[PDB]
Amino acid sequence: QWQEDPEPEDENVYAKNPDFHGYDSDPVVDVWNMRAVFFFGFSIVLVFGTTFVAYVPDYRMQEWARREAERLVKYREVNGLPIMESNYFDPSKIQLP
Amino acid sequence: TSLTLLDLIWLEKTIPKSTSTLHTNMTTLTTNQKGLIKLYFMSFLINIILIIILYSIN
Amino acid sequence: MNPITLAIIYFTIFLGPVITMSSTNLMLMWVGLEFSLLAIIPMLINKKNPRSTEAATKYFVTQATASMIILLAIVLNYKQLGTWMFQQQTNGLILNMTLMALSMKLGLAPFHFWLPEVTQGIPLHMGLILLTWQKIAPLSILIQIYPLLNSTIILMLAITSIFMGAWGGLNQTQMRKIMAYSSIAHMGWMLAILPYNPSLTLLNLMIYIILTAPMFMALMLNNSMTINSISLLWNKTPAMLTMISLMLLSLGGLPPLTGFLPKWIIITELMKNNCLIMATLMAMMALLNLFFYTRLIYSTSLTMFPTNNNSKMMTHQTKTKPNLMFSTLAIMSTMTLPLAPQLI
Amino acid sequence: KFYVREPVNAKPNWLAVGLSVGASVFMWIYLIQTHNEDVLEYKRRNGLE
Amino acid sequence: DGPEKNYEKTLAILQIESEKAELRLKEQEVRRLMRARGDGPWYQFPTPEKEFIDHSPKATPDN
Amino acid sequence: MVKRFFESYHEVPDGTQCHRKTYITTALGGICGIIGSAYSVSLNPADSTLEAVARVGRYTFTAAAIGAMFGLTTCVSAQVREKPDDPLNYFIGGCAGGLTLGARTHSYGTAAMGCVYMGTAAALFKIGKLEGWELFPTPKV
Amino acid sequence: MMNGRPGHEPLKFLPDEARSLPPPKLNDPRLVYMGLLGYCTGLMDNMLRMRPVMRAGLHRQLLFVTSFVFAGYFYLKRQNYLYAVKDHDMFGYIKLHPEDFPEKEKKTYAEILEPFHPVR
Amino acid sequence: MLKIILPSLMLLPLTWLSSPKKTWTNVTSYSFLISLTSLTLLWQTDENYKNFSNMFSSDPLSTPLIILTAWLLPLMLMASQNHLKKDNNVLQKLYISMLISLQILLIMTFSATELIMFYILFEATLIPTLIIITRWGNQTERLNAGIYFLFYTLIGSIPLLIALILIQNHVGTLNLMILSFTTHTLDASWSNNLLWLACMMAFLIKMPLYGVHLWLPKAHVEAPIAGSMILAAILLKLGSYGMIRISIILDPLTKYMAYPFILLSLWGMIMTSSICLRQTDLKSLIAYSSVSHMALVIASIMIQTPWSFMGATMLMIAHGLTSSLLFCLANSNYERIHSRTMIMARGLQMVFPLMATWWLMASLANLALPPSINLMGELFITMSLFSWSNFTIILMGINIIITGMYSMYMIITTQRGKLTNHMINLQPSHTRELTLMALHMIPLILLTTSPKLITGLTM
Amino acid sequence: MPSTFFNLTMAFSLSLLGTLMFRSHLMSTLLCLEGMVLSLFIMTSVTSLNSNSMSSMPIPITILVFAACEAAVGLALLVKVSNTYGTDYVQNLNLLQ
Amino acid sequence: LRYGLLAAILGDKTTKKLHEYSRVITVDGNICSGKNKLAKEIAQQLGMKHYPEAGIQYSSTTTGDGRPLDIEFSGSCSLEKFYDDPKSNDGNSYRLQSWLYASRLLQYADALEHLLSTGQGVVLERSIYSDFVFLEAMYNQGYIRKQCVDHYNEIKRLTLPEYLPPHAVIYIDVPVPEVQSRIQKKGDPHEMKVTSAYLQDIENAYKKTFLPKMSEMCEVLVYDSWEAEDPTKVVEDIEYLKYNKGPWLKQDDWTFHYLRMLVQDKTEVLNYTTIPVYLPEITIGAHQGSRIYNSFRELPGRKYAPGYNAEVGDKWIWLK
Amino acid sequence: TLFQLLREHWVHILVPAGFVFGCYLDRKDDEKLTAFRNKSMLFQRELRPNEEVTWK
Amino acid sequence: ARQWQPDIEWAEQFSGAVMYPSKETAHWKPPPWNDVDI
Amino acid sequence: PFLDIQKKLGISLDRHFMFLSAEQPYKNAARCHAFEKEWIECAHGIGGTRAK
Ligand SMILES: Nc1nc2c(ncn2[C@H]2C[C@H](O)[C@@H](COP(=O)(O)OP(=O)(O)OP(=O)(O)O)O2)c(=O)[nH]1
Ligand SMILES: [Mg+2]
Repeated sequence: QWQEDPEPEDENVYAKNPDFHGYDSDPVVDVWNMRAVFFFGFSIVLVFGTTFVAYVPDYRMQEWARREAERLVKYREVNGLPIMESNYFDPSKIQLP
Repeated sequence: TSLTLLDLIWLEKTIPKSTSTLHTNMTTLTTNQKGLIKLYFMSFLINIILIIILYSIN
Repeated sequence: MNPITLAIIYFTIFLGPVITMSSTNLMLMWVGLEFSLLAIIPMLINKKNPRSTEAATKYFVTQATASMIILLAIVLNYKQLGTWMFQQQTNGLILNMTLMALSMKLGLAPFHFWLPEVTQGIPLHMGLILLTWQKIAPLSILIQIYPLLNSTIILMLAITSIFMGAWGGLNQTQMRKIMAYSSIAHMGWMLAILPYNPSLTLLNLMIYIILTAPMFMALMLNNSMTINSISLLWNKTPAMLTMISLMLLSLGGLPPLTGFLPKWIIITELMKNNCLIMATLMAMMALLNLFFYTRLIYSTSLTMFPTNNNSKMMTHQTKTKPNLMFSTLAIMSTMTLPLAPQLI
Repeated sequence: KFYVREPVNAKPNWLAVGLSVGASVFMWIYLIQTHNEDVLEYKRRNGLE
Repeated sequence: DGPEKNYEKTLAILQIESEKAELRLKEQEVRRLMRARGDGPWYQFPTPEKEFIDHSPKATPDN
Repeated sequence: MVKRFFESYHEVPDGTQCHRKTYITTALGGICGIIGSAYSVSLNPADSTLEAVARVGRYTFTAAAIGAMFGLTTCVSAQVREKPDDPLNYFIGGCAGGLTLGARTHSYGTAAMGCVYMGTAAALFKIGKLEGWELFPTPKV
Repeated sequence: MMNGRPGHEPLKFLPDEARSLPPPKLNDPRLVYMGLLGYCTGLMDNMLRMRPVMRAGLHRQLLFVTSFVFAGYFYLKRQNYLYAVKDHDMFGYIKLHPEDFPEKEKKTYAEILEPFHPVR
Repeated sequence: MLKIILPSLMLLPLTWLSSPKKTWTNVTSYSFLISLTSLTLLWQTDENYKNFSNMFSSDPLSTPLIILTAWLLPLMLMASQNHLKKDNNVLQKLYISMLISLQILLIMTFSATELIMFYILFEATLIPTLIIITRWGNQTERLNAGIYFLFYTLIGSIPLLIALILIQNHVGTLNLMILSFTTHTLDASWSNNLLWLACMMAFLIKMPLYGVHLWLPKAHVEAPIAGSMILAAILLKLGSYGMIRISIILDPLTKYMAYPFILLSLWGMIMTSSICLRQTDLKSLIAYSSVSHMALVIASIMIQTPWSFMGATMLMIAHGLTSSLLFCLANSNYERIHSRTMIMARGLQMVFPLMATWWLMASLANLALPPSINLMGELFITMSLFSWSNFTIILMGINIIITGMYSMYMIITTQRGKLTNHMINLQPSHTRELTLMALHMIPLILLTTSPKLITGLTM
Repeated sequence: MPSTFFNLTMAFSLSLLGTLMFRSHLMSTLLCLEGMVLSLFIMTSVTSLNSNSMSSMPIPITILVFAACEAAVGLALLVKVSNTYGTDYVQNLNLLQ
Repeated sequence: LRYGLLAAILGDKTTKKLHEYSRVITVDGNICSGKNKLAKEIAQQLGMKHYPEAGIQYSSTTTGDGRPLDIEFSGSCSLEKFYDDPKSNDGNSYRLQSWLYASRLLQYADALEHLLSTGQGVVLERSIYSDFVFLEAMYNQGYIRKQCVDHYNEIKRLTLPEYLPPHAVIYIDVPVPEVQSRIQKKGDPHEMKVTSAYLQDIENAYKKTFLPKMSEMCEVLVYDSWEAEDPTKVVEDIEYLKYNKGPWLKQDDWTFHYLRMLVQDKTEVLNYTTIPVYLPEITIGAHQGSRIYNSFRELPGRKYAPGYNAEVGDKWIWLK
Repeated sequence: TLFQLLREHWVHILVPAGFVFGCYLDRKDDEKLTAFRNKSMLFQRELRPNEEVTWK
Repeated sequence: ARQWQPDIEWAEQFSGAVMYPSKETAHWKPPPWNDVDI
Repeated sequence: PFLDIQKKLGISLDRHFMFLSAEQPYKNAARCHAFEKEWIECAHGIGGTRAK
């Protein structure tokens, strides 16, 4: 038989210390690691980032496009133009082959 | 059909391990020389004749 | 080996590439190639084992008959032109004689069969001076005559050297033989690029020298002969493990390390020179370099292999076999792909 | 006294340390005077200051 | 900052890379015509030197 | 005269001139088998010169068989489909050639390997000659 | 190419026109990368020679950073000269042959007819 | 962009120059600050795409991928902690260094003005994922899995290099907006067809569909949790960003070269959903689930509908967060029982009440919940493929039947049941693991709340 | 002259066929190598005599000195091979496989 | 500085160092034959260096800290465990014998380094030219196997003939009942437990294998126990020996310099005894080797290279 | 002011220092791409007299 | 519990003269480590 | 050359017997000396591709 160390048994970390939070087995480092990832990850990134995301203005130009669509539909119905022409580019501007 | 026959055994037999078997067969047919310099120099003579024939057709 | 003949043999193996890269007389760089052959032979035999004399006479008979074929090419240049230097209006037979002889001394794949057997019988610090420094000089005359080289024989030599450097390393599990085969694939690359841009031949030569020379110094550092002997590195010297891993995968040629950049610039100049499917075949058959290098990297630094009980004295004793040149060419290889236009 | 066999690098080679530090100091001084001389030479050569 | 910074920065990037396209295609065509004809500086393969011809009168009269 | 004899592959399209089409494809296979049998005899020698020339005859019989039936199957596939400008006749001719190579060496796995690999190579050669690709280009750039 | 260019001084590292080029700055990212390379050279050499990789060999790390920045500044000046003289030879050949490199008067998008390829 | 790239590059002396007690807390807190400073790319007040420099650009399709990279780095560094509670300090810092370097080059790959920079940092992923898998894998077959991953991706990526250098020497600069705007139509030529296959085969291997799907379950059952989360949640979809960005060169040829890849995609997703009905390994079941959810977006980018691209990008970030949460739950069960068989560990809801709730939410986002981005992306892909052909909806209907069956099969197998009582070592759920799946799921809930960020390139 | 030069080219092609095969000994191959030395001297001296380029008369003594010096190196190499073996033959050298 | 070629060309040649009072003596016998007392008296009388018998803990007290390390660091074998259970299922006998042979290989390297450095002679009890007799006595008693014998013969074929043989081989022969009487009179409770057949086997193996192997090539002087108790006659017969027949009379100064190059650094000395041959007696597994390396580096003095440990008190760590 | 606390809390500088260096190098790259400035036809405006640059 | 490491049967498959054997490569001796043949 | 050290140092070491029309001992001109002289002075820095 070759010289190998045996399989190390999975000891109960909750039997070692009761306030085991999943981090390194030093309990002060474990508790402050939990406080650091909760305050730096769940507190100031999810909530502040949700605030920054919800107060990004006119994302993908949607609010300005709705206001310019209201202004354009109001202008076309005031001056009597049809509400969308069939061709976008002008046939007088185009050069046919 | 789907687990054993297609994914485990035949897509594995066709895409990775067919090229693995082909390259294994190519390496066993390439690196199997007897170490004699006579056989090496006869192969050298044959490929020198090949370079001469390639020049004469080009 | 007294220091007098040590200094003269090292000065002659320095001198032969110097007169080869300096002179423009074709017989004068034949003379430099003969100095290269002459000064390599007692370094090959100086360990005095029975495999070393066999490798030395294999090297002598192959390199000496290649010296006679290139001397036929120089004498037929003297008949056809009356000068010595290869000029434009010469016959293609003499240039094919030159390319066949220089591929014999360089070790490309219709002539490669001496190179693993020559590298197997010799110690590692002769593989340092044979695998890098010896192959500067036949490459340098082949750089010097680059409009005259015929692209059909150049590309068939390139395809066969890429194919057999792919197909010689996977079966065979010794380190000196496996890096002779990987070197054969690397001169397949720097013989593929040769009539198109010789500055990239110089670039692939310089990258292959700074990628193979510290790797042979790392083999020299523990005298790791086999794949299991380099697998014992985690108990001999574990500190070099990620550097020899980065150098191994860079000699295979993965980004963001430097060995992709010869493949990238060879593919760049080859698709500028309109050669599509043959450079495609070269870059597709280049992956077996990563097959033997991924098996070798799983041996040395990604799986810890079984050691033995007598390696604990290798943990005990101090080691001074690291050199400064290993570390500076190691990191100058393994992190220079963001410096690649200045490396051109 | 800790090691029973005295190491080769127990004391630093002071000539090597001074040669390395003075070579880097001379090489930085040469680089900054080469860069200032090349900037002034390029400003003389292009005709625009 | 405003969208004008991103727009004019994008226009500077597009100008720089479009001129990079025209000089890379121009570099390929210049190198192709230089290897074809050799009129300019690049790709000039060397000739033997003019100086080492003996221009002294010789023993043979006509050579 | 060997190269201009071998350039009857492209001056007349497939679906015509089938006997000398099969003859030049058998001659290409015989040249490749002669140099492969010379490589095999010079690398791994037999115990007798009779066994070495039997190895030469077996190797050139295998290579002349795959060349002859590859050229004949792509010619009769051009006969059946009556289209010269496609790569699928070269695909099915390369698959029939690899099938006959694996039937000669008596293994159906390398018959399928030779079918897919030489069908890919034959379709690549036909697609290169259709789109004017250069195998060995002169340096121009 | 550059070996065959006329007016070439043989085996010259920096000719007189490299002084006519603007020299590179010390804040350039290639020299910043080479200073990082010299520090990584000292870290890797101390790691292999079994040293404290930050504390020990500070003079060797300083020589590595200084020699790496020195070689990189000199090679960067030479490579900037080589790419500038490639641009000069190309622009001179363009000025020599406008009938071999004509101006491409591209027609406008109203005049040309791109074929429309709908996906559905 | 450099305020996201360069402090992530300065996370390396944070790893290597701190105390070994404090590496995990400093690197996780500052990588959460990296994600907070990587929320800055959402300042699109116009359809002009953000180009910070000539090196790096920000795209509306690439920005939830770039927040998923910078958000996926602390979720990997949480999950590696009890995985590496017994290994020593320099291997722990090498794992953190390889994870951080993978994050740096994934950020730099997603910010690509130029497609050859994209190829350099696309093939730069192949080293550190192989370092994670073939050193810290816990079974025998990790060498074979690393060889499979490395060579599937390199035999895909070599003709991508061939076609990129050929396209560059044909037309000029490989900048993405330059080659978007100045380009021309491609002629129907067979060399252009081989150019199509050459430039698409790398992404066709990296997203698993049939023929070439087989490297993913080997490199997911032989991976660690950080390698499995990166290979299931952003590094698989790096090729999907490439498959999006390549197709603007060559859009006229996709409408007849598209059909075998949509065919292989749809029958591969039916057969891989059918594979997941009978699977022993839970990590392999989530791996073939990722194969089916990638065959969907293979069909979705092989069609060029804009509706397809929105359903594609929604499926990208929904599949990344859902498969990362499911693989983290599989690592939690592997941590408890030291095996990955679903059959040997049943009834876990009796001892884990809230881990049953996170199991329920992950597999009930895998089964595509309607306000979630999974059915939002799959319904938009269903809309686009029914616009492509009216007979295709029965295939994806059979797929959604068997994806409901494998998701609730995994719930009913490993969560509900009799509670196998031969395990003393079912220790209760860590605060690490519960907040790790909370920081997985609460971005999916907020992404459900605001789906304007995830609309992709094309509306 | 072209008959003499083409027969010297035939003598080199014959000695190429001689040194490119092995019958029983490495020494007959080295005799073929020295036949290449003699054939290249005769070819170089015939070329210099009929071209009358007497400034390149340093070249064939350099041919003789360098090629016979490497021939002498190979002759003592066969001395070291027979010293380390006791035999001499071509089939003896298969120990590097 | 260090002994390189640059130090060798200035005049550090060993022919000026070597004189008549510079010989390699090995003093040899069975178990408890007076070899350490005779070696101390030989080195005291001729002025040579008394290298002692290299044990399992030779290398820890030779290089590094100087303290003997623990049972699993420089051990994984015990002489007491071999004397308790010789037919071991753990393979203790090969681990003891191979660790002892590599330890006396390091002792022969340090003795050749000392002799070729300062010119003073050295003694070496139970050297590597006589270390094979313990393994072949183990094999003739049946404690190890035939493949173990061939692997140790491969290790000895790698490590022996690159070195030089000892000048003088003193053997103190003593009969097997007197070996048993002195090993009972010593009083060790585990070394008492050895068998008399092992001592008889190593004695007639010594008298039939080692002495024709060594008497035909170098100088061998034999002595009885009562004749080698008083050492003045022993050191005078050492001093008045001719030293003619031997392999030390044909090498030159650069051959001695290449021997010092092969001997002075230990990374080429100890490399050939840790070659990979995977016999299960000496094969340390990967987890056990990683645990012993990551407990070896946390020992004080062995964390870094020597002369570079700031936690112990190696000064000038800032600029070195 | 303790040496152990300073040695174990100097590592917190680097990623804010990387943030400051990244913002500085991004604003240095902002100075390079200014060849199009107040010249695009969407934003071609007459410059107000309190400023000499339209965007910074 | 532990990760898998190579054993004797994994280390001995790299220990031949060649990796992939054949009918003619089965007689290949492993070479000596000091490169000297007895 | 590759390393042009003869052109750099300005000293001819192998360059004075390079072609047939080099200088000869005791001024004895070779055959085709005028043809080689006119060939080099017609290829006087023209370049190889234009000179052929
Ligand atoms: N198995 C084994 N035991 C060895 C080997 N070399 C030495 N020993 C053991 C035998 C004894 O237990 C011890 C050597 O004791 P000595 O013969 O030196 O006796 P002691 O120390 O009393 O000194 P003395 O001979 O009276 O001067 O080491 C070896 O290679 N193998
Ligand atoms: Mg005694």
